[PDB]
Amino acid sequence: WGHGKHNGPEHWHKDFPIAKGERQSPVDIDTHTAKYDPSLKPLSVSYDQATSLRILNNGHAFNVEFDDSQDKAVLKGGPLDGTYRLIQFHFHWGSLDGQGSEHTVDKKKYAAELHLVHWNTKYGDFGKAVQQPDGLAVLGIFLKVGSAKPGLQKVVDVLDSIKTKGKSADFTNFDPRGLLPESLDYWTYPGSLTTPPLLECVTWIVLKEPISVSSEQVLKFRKLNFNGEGEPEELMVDNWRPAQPLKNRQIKASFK
Ligand SMILES: [Zn+2]
Repeated sequence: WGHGKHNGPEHWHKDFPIAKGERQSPVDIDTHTAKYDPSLKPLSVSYDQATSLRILNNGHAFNVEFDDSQDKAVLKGGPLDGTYRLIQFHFHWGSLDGQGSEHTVDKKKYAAELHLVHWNTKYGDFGKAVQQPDGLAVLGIFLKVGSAKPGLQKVVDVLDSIKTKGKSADFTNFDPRGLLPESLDYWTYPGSLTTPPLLECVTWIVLKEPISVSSEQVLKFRKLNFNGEGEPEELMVDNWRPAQPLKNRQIKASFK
């Protein structure tokens, strides 16, 4: 599977039947229908001990991996029960600035969408957590083109060394706090991973406030390849999945 014309999101239902499940993601967020739920606690992000380790091109995106052998970079509160550890973050972007994000707000598409993935510690490891309705907590942040994001530059500068699928590079001492927006107001709903196996084990937390990156910054995301060092060059762009039916789910907002 992939995002191409012949193995794209439209073909996934064949290998992964859950593609047509009840709590698939992403979805379009209707700001006027989402309900304000006063009982939501504020989000608690603790990334001061976060230990980044590696960045790799897995042929679908590039992941920054963190040491999740301990409670050093966690997410808590909000609609979450328990502690979730940060294991990795990656992005989804388009071939053009008018698209790229997975989630949409009132049908508006952003240039890209950042995903910070955490798993519920009560389940021992990531592998067991993705098998639970409440095993993962993904923090979604939209990116719009404008002013450059200083804290993201360390990432774009190394993209040259993991151009092709399979490549990885040491990536230590990266502070994920630099990617967060000023505010933490969010929308939340139960969903799934946006790429196969597409398991419905995620509690989505989408931040209302997007962050700004420069045209030159997102531009370097597009110079990556889906192919391995051998195959013909296939630029890595539009690796996002289209909105899925909300079905019988409700989107909660932590603000009004
Ligand atoms: Zn993602």
